[PDB]
Amino acid sequence: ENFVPGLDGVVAFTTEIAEPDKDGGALRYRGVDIEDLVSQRVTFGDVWALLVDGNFGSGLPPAEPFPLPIHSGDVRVDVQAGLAMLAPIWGYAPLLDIDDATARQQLARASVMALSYVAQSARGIYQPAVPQRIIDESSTVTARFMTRWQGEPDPRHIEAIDAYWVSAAEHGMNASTFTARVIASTGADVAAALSGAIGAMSGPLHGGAPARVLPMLDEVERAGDARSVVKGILDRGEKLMGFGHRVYRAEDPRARVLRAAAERLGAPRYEVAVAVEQAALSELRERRPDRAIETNVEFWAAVVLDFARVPANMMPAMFTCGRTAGWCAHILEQKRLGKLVRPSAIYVGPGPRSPESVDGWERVLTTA
Amino acid sequence: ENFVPGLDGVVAFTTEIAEPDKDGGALRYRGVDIEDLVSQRVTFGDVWALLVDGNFGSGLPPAEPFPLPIHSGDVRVDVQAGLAMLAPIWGYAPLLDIDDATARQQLARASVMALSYVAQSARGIYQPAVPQRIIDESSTVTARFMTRWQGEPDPRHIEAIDAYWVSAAEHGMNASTFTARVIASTGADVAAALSGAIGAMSGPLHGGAPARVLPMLDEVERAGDARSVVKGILDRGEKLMGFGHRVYRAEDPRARVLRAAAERLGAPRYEVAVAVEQAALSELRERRPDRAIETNVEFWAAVVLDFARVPANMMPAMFTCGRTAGWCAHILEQKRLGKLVRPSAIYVGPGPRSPESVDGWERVLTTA
Repeated sequence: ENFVPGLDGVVAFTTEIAEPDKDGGALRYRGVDIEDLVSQRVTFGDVWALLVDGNFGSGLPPAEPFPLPIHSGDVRVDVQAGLAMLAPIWGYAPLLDIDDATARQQLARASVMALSYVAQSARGIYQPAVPQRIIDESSTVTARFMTRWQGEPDPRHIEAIDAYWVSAAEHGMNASTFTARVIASTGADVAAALSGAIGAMSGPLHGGAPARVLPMLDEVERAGDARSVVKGILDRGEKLMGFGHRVYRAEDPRARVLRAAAERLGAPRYEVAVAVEQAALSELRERRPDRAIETNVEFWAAVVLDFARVPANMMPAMFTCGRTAGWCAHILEQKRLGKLVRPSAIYVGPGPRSPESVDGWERVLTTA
Repeated sequence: ENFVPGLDGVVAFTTEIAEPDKDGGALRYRGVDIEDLVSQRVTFGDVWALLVDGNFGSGLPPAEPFPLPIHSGDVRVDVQAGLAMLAPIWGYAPLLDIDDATARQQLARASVMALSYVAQSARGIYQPAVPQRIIDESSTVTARFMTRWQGEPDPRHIEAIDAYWVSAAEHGMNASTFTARVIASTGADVAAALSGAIGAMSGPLHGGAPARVLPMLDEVERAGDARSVVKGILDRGEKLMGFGHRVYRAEDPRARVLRAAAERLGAPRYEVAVAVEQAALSELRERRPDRAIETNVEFWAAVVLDFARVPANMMPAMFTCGRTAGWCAHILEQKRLGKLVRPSAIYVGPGPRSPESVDGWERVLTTA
């Protein structure tokens, strides 16, 4: 009794990093609203520094040249493995043996190299790399990532990614952030903790499937037939991509800034995407008025990411790129805390028995 | 108030896998004492199957040929990265999309390939690989590991590893086991969860340093001068390697079976190691009789591992090899549970402010 498996609602830490007000419909990084950051066009490197350091003192340095050595065919796997291999070649010591400033420099160096590995993996092995002198023509971390990936970077496409990365940078104690904090609490080096957090984010229960709303949006060709299409999908017993039970008590403020960014940047799908949003919401609240139904953040993430020419198989990696900022801030906070996380379990399995009583002992005898 | 950071003493799961009785000085895998397993010479592959399945039905299959592709200079890094890259090439789906029997087959295939990667990495790149036809002359997982690593396998050295691996296979909800369960609870593939657990085990707070007791044991050349040496180390203000506050209410039963195994196998250091054990214990209980002082399991682990010709830099990887059995059983149990672990945090950071109030806004202005 008094037991719900899964630590649901158990307080494990106190953080000073970010506060997601579920009741007030707000998300603030160190007290600053994400809407202020996105509208005022603050780039990812500065939001990374604000979350990790607590102010706008010193941003994010550019990535050094380092051709990706892993080509597994899965962008996630490439960066999970390539990050772990940074510790030997760069001489990363365990967190126990370094001071706070050294951990911050190591976290910044590994974060920006993750973005470089993602861009190289997405560009693919069947293409020559983009020369370093062209990459160096840009001055922001986000612009260099786009140049390294696509060659010529469309400036309006870069602003879409900076909007998306800033709104996905940090969102509390998600499972992949919890994993990074657990690995860091054992004293391991920063690369081992980042690498494990990527493994957690790879799980399909980490969020939504932005790529799945694009085929629906492709069926609707004008704002007028948005109601008719939503009629058909709901009548065929299928599900509506991008809508469900509310996560925030009203709406996710992250869906707000992504939609506003799509309008401000003049994304072609905006007109049709707004029409599908109101069509889907009017229907779902009509067929089942008992549930609080809202637009999920995955819906407007698909519009912003697709407008920036990000393919479907690459959309999960673009979320991981942004979340490195939250991961690094929690790793640095876990280091200063200095307390190993170590929960408990309760045994309910079989009582004491002899090996001969177990089924299969005969095989152990015949073989051994 | 009512808050101790780190989930200390919080119950997160109920397991049927193993019960470490801290008060009774016992460790049982599915109800079977580890002393019965070690003395009756039950090999690692069968203990792996007992922990994962719950009986001696079907053991562990041999590893397929697969030259290690990672050569980072750190055995841990090689296996952490090489495990994650198994998912694309072998077509591992997420845990959500497969049934229980398929996850068990995937876990067995990845476990035995971890052991093969450890053996290849330890043997090193400056040596030609051991032919597959020689490896196939052995019939157990533990013997093949030793053949792949050292060429000729000493049978008494193989029994030392089977004794050590069985006693290190599983020990409750350690941080690296907790990490594997958290990654698995997101629905990720089994290779991603094993890879992250290795990152947690790499942290120096995961256990002891077996390699550190060997230099002390090398100073003592006969049983007689063990008291004199322990006198010197304690008088120079240094620490005694392998002894400290008790973990089990009496002694770790794992230290029991390791010491008994060292005696039964006739390890040359046994005579001197027993003499140092009683010398160190008699002193520590004499200088501070207020503390319950016991022999740590790292002490007899060093004797067993060194007797099997395992170098110091390789001793951490030999612990990870054994713990794969506990990792796989908890991953399979977490899958059947079907509940994402997702704890909570409490914000205590700065309240709502405007971006211009933050220190460093001026830099953001001059640059942007």
